[PDB]
Amino acid sequence: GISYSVEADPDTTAKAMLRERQMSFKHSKAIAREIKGKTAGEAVDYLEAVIEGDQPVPFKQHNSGVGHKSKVDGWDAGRYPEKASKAFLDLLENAVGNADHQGFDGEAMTIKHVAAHKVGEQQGRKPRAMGRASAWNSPQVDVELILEEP
Amino acid sequence: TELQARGLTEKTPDLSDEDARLLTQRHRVGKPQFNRQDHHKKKRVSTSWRKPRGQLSKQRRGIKGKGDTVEAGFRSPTAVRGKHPSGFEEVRVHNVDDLEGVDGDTEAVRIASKVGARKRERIEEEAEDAGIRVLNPTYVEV
Amino acid sequence: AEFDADVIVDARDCIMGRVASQVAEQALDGETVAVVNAERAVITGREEQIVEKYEKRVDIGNDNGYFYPKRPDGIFKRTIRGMLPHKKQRGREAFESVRVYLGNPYDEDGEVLDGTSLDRLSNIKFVTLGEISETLGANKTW
Amino acid sequence: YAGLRTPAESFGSGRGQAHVPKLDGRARRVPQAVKGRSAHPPKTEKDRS
RNA sequence: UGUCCCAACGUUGGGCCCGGUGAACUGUACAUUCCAGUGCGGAGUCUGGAGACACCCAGGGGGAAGCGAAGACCCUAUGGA
RNA sequence: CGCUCUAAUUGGAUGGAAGUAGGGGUGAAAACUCCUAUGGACCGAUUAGUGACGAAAAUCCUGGCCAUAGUAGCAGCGAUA
RNA sequence: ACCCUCAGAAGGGAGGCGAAAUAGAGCAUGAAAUCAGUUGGCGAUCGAGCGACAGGGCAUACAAGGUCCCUCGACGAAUGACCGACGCGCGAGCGUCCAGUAAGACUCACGGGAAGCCGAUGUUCUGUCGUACGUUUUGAAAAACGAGCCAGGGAGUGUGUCU
Ligand SMILES: [Cl-]
Ligand SMILES: [Cl-]
Ligand SMILES: [Cl-]
Ligand SMILES: [Cl-]
Ligand SMILES: [Cl-]
Ligand SMILES: [Cl-]
Ligand SMILES: [Cl-]
Ligand SMILES: [Mg+2]
Ligand SMILES: [Mg+2]
Ligand SMILES: [Mg+2]
Ligand SMILES: [Mg+2]
Ligand SMILES: [Mg+2]
Ligand SMILES: [Mg+2]
Ligand SMILES: [Mg+2]
Ligand SMILES: [Mg+2]
Ligand SMILES: [Mg+2]
Ligand SMILES: [Mg+2]
Ligand SMILES: [Mg+2]
Ligand SMILES: [Mg+2]
Ligand SMILES: [Mg+2]
Ligand SMILES: [Mg+2]
Ligand SMILES: [Mg+2]
Ligand SMILES: [Mg+2]
Ligand code: NA
Ligand code: NA
Ligand code: NA
Ligand code: NA
Ligand code: NA
Ligand code: NA
Ligand code: NA
Ligand code: NA
Ligand code: NA
Ligand code: NA
Ligand code: NA
Ligand code: NA
Ligand code: NA
Ligand code: NA
Ligand code: NA
Ligand code: NA
Repeated sequence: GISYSVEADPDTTAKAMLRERQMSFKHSKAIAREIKGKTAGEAVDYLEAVIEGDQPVPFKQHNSGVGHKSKVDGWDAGRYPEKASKAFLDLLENAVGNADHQGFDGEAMTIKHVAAHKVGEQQGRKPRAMGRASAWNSPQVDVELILEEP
Repeated sequence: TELQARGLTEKTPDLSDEDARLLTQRHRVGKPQFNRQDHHKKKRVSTSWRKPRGQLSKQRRGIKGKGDTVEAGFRSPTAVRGKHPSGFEEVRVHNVDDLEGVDGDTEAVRIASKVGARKRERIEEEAEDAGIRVLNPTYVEV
Repeated sequence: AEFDADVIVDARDCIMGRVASQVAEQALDGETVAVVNAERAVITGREEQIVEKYEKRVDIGNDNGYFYPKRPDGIFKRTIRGMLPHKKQRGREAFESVRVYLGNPYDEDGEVLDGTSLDRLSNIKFVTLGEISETLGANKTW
Repeated sequence: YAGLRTPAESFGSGRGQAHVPKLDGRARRVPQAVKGRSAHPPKTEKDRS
């Protein structure tokens, strides 16, 4: 798995990670990209709206065939990745909790750094026509999050 | 409180007029990179030189713009070939005994990278006392 | 609107190509040029064949397109563009520092370039850009 | 016999594959094949005196 | 008698948008092209021009002498059956 | 010029070897060498030998990996639940 | 180990051991292809063998390179004048003299200047040249054949005889 790729001052910082999550790595890059710079609390509200379907996540890189969304500003394609979003909510719940156990005001902290990394694939095989089988795998994702005092 | 290199770091060699002229020429003229053809088009093809052999190779045929082909005509002046840019002739050194016979006016010494700090210290102090410059000196805080 | 032209050229009764060739040369030298009275510029030859050529250019085209100007305005400017490497940075810079005008929006009267004037008293086979545009279907806005 | 203990055969043309002896869909025997024979190996018969 | 004149409207499953799952084919490189020319005589890439702000969605498949298969035709081999 | 191991002669290394990454110098070049970080135990030079000794290619072999793509399929069957 | 978190013997946070956890369990080292984030350069008006050689922008901790810029002056190969004087030509222009002079690449010396400053490196812009590589072929950029990319593997060897 990963290690934190950015330095973090322990006195004004809180950390968290997800390990080998079986979820879309592409949905993860998009989500991380969108919530960085946000407040922990803002991020939580944002992802809940995504899960609810009232807020789209801009898909700027993995957008082939993706329909346009009116709420996406400065871009067109977007979706509502609920699974990856739920995993991020778990990530934030942890971070904010770690933050609190350290004396900070979790929710109010800024997401200084957030990033997903594909750590592997749970390999699978799908039988096909003509007596042949082909790959049918699941991405495994690690993700780091660093909260920092305003 | 600051880093200082050991030895005669500033020392320069004394060269005949003709040698300094040829050293200056080499530095002015230079040479082409002489990297293998198309090394930049394929990652699996490294920079290390290989004679282009293709019957149709544009470089092998000498087409302008496809890079120079290695030839003896590109050789550096005999009198200066191999000299450190400073004009000194290098002498690879592994220990204190290697310093024996070395002309500090004409040669500078390069301590092999494998030599440890304990032996480098001895080599560096006696080289300086022999008037020999050490191209790769230790930097101590003084 | 407002064009700090370092040179204001009068095309009235002048050979379009000979003017264009000079305006090109000058714009590539850094000069900002304005061609005045384009509609009154002229080209030698048999009106019938001349017009056929320009008419052919209008009809040429396809989805990719071949936008050929009909007004004496653009005809002249396109003529100049053909004497400039308009796709290179330098070429486009020069071309963009040249503007052609119908009539004269300036106070000063432009100058007449050497060897570009046509003597109407010793020439009968020639045509006016304005006439060409009228034949092409342009809207005589002059 | 290192590398030769196999009945691997080449399929020949037809499947967009190089003509290399294969067995159980795995290449074998030929020198460019992993697990294949050594083309010109050291030999006992050589007079080293 | 919708085979046709000559096509229309409708029904169900898709298609389209959303959650989840999640391959393959294919890939020398570069690549926004078009008209002509040239070239081993069938060029996105050479030459001259023309056109060309970037990204994305849906479509029917004009081109990549598209992908798929070391041509079955034909000849050649001091080949095979 | 470079690679393996042998021999003689002779050196380096826990005061940090090999390897790797980035960087400096030399050689027309094969390639040599130094610095910094990583690494944490081995490594050379000269001479005479040795050879399962040098790859961009073989629809080459094996493994890994990107685009393809969040795309095709997860509808079609007289059993539509 | 303990504590916080969690649906939780998961995972995460904090913490503990050890020279080292970036030695934490398929765990020595940890290349390339390649992915995430991020830095430098370019960037939504513009053209494609991706470069070589020249030359500019912008970027750069140290180390292992230390040079480079401008005045002037010295030297100065080939080449080599303007102006002016005189003489020709219808004319463009030429001849003689000034003069093989002034000039003239490199190199050096005095004085002055630079430390992102010179080299070098990354990227980008401009100029010149440029339709991969290997093979087949009289002729390959080829609408002839091969390869998605990278790493590792992958082809004159032995005995006998003869020369
Ligand atoms: Cl993925
Ligand atoms: Cl030589
Ligand atoms: Cl058109
Ligand atoms: Cl141009
Ligand atoms: Cl006339
Ligand atoms: Cl010189
Ligand atoms: Cl041979
Ligand atoms: Mg779609
Ligand atoms: Mg079956
Ligand atoms: Mg390369
Ligand atoms: Mg084997
Ligand atoms: Mg073109
Ligand atoms: Mg065939
Ligand atoms: Mg037959
Ligand atoms: Mg037969
Ligand atoms: Mg010896
Ligand atoms: Mg080859
Ligand atoms: Mg493979
Ligand atoms: Mg598709
Ligand atoms: Mg029913
Ligand atoms: Mg390890
Ligand atoms: Mg032929
Ligand atoms: Mg290899
Ligand atoms: Na995209
Ligand atoms: Na939008
Ligand atoms: Na919007
Ligand atoms: Na004319
Ligand atoms: Na037209
Ligand atoms: Na066997
Ligand atoms: Na033997
Ligand atoms: Na019907
Ligand atoms: Na098509
Ligand atoms: Na293949
Ligand atoms: Na540069
Ligand atoms: Na061939
Ligand atoms: Na070729
Ligand atoms: Na062709
Ligand atoms: Na593939
Ligand atoms: Na071999």
